[PDB]
Amino acid sequence: TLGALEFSLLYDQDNSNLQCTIIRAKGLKPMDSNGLADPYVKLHLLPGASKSNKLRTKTLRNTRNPVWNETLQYHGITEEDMQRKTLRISVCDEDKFGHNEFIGETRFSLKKLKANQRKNFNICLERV
Repeated sequence: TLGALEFSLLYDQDNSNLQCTIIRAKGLKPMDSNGLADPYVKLHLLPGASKSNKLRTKTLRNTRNPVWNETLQYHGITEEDMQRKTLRISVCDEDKFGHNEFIGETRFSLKKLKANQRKNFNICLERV
């Protein structure tokens, strides 16, 4: 009931570069009545340094069907990272004061990605 998220991953191994295209979400669930339908996506590689392991898309405005159409790139990602790490993808709505309400997430173990082979996803969000 939470929403569907479309995204694409490509590990450009020769350039130590993980490109995460956050495409669109469909049907994100209305939550807080005092919240805003201003969705963004947060990426977190786990486990990880904090800071350096987080990337965020643009925040869009007044939509339950956002199209970010945005590529976030983690540089310096090696085969050791690909073996050890999980990409967590969380969709949040920004509120009136800049804080946020979590809608849902998905995770992908980077082990399962083949170097240089783009993988496309259309998943339903879950709360963990």
